[PDB]
Amino acid sequence: ANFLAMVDNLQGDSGRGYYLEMLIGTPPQKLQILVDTGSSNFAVAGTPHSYIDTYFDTERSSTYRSKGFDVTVKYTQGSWTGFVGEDLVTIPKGFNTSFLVNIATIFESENFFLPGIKWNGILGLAYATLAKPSSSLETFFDSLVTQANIPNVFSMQMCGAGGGSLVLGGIEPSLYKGDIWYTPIKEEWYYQIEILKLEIGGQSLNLDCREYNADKAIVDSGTTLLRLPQKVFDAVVEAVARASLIPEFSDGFWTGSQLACWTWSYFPKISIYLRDENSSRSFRITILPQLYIQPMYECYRFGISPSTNALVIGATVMEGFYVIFDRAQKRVGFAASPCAEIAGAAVSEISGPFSTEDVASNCVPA
Amino acid sequence: VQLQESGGGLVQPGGSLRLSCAASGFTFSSAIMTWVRQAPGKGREWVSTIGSDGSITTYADSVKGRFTISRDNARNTLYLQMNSLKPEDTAVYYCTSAGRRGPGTQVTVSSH
Ligand SMILES: COc1cc(C(=O)Nc2ccc(F)c([C@]3(CF)CC[C@@](C)(S(C)(=O)=O)C(N)=N3)c2)ncn1
Repeated sequence: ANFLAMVDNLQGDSGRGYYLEMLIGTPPQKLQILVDTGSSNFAVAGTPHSYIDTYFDTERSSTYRSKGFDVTVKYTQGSWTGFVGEDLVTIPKGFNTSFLVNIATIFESENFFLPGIKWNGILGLAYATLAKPSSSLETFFDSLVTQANIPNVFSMQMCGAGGGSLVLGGIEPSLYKGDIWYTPIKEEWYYQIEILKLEIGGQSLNLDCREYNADKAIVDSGTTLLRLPQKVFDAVVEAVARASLIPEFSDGFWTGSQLACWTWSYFPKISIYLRDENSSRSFRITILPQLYIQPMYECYRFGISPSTNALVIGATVMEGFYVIFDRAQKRVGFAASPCAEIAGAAVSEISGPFSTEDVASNCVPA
Repeated sequence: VQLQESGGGLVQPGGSLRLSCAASGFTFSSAIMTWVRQAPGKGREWVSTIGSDGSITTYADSVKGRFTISRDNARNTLYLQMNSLKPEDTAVYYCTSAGRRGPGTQVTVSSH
C-alpha cells in the first residue's frame, strides 16, 4: 500500500457524501462508493436505477461468484435487498493489486439512491458485529487487512467545507499538523466513543454525561449532520440562541424547516469533550459556526439535528478533523484538518488535556 | 467460530507439507478463507485466499507455483499444499475468516 497515493482519493459532491472509486470484477467495472464508517457491508447497485448512471453487472464479470442467498438491510429512512456474492476488487488510488471480497448487489431499494447523488454503492468500514446477514460475512476492511498486509487502521479526512482522503492501513502525516488525541472505542460495533461534555461558547450544558451516550455516541462518516438525542439537542439550541449575538433564530431554523439568509463572530463555538486513554484526562474537539451553519442573499441550514436514538458525530463534525479509526489499538484519533479553512480562518480546533474529576467514571449507561 | 490448524512440521529445504484447518461454528461453505503467515521479527504475510466454492484462488507472489490452496466444504476443512519449501517459508501459518483466526501451525524449514 502507498498512503501518499491515497491523498485526495475521495470526491465529495457538496453536502452529499464522500466516495471512493473502486474497480470490481473481471474485466473491471468502475463504481463510486460512499465511505461509511457506520455500517459494515460492501453493497453496490446491481440493476439500473433512476438516480444512478451505472451499476455492477455481475454477468459481465468472469470472476464473480454467487453465494446463493440474499440480504435485506433496513434503516430508519430506507432499505435495500441484494444478492450476496464474491468478486475481485481493486482500489487504484492506493493499491496495485486485487483482493477477493464479499459484495452485495442491490436489486431493490426504497429511499436509498436519492436524486443528484454521485455514488452507486456503499463501503461499510465498521466492525463485523454489524455485518448482515451475520457477522460471519467477512467485511471489506477485514479482507483488505489480511490480503494487502496493511495494519488494522484507517483514517479519513473530509475537505468539502473549505474532496477528501481515505488512507487504508494508516496515517498520512501530510494530512494534519499538531497533535493526534485518542479516545477509547467503548464497544466495537459502530465506532462507539465516550462523550463527557458539550460546551457552547465556553458554557457547559449541565446535563448528566449519560445523556450524551444513552443509546450510544458514534463516529459515522455516513451520517450528514451532528445528530443529538432530543434532550441534548434542545439544550444545544437553547445555548446557541442565548450565546448568539443576532436578535433571534426562528423555531423552523433549528428543526431544519427554514433557512437563515444574509446579504460569524455573532455565533458560538461548539466543543465536544472526549475521554483520553488516561481516564483522568479529556480533550475537546471544537467546531466553529462555519461548520454548523451550513451554506445552501446567501442562505444557511442548521448542521445539527435531533436523534430519537444515538449521538452521531457525522460529517458536520468530521469536516473539521482528520479522524483515525485505529481498530488495532481500540481507539479513535482526532487532529484538526488543515484543509478545514474558510476565508483564511480555521473552522475547527482541538485541545487538551482537561480534568475529568467532575464527571463519572462511566458516562455510558450500565 | 472455531479454527484449528494442523500439519506443520520441521522439513528440509525442497521438502513438503500439507496444512489443514478444521472449522466449526459458522457456515464454512459460504466463507472466504485465507492463509496468513507470521515469523518472529517479521511482518505478517498474506499467503493465499480461496473463495467459498473453491473456484477462485489467489496467491502471494512469494509462494506462486509452490503452494496450492484448496478446501473441502463437505468436511469443513481448508488445506494448503506446500512444495519446494525454503528456509524463508519458516513461520506460523494460520487461517483467518471474518476477522477471526486460528492459533496456527509451525512450519520450520532447516538444513540442520
Ligand atoms: C455530507 O453528506 C453526507 C451524505 C451521506 C449519505 O448519503 N449517507 C448514507 C446514505 C444511504 C445509506 F443507506 C447510508 C447508511 C448505509 F448503511 C444507512 C444510514 C446510516 C446513518 S445507519 C448508522 O443508520 O446505518 C449510515 N451510516 N449508513 C448512509 N453520508 C454522509 N454525508
